Amino acid sequence: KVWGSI
Amino acid sequence: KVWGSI
Amino acid sequence: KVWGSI
Amino acid sequence: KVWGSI
Amino acid sequence: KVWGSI
Amino acid sequence: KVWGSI
Amino acid sequence: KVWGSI
Amino acid sequence: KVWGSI
Repeated sequence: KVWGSI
Repeated sequence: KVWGSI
Repeated sequence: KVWGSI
Repeated sequence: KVWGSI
Repeated sequence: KVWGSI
Repeated sequence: KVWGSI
Repeated sequence: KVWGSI
Repeated sequence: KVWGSI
């Protein structure tokens, strides 16, 4: 699982 | 920007 | 910026 | 598990 | 589950 | 901004 | 679980 | 800002 918010 | 892979 | 990998 | 917020 | 609000 | 992952 | 608020 | 991880 990988996620990002920028 | 948001994204995810699972 | 926030991100995580698990 | 790794994560970061900056 | 992942969530966010901006 | 608020975020979370579970 | 990880959470944050900015 | 507040953050946590459990």
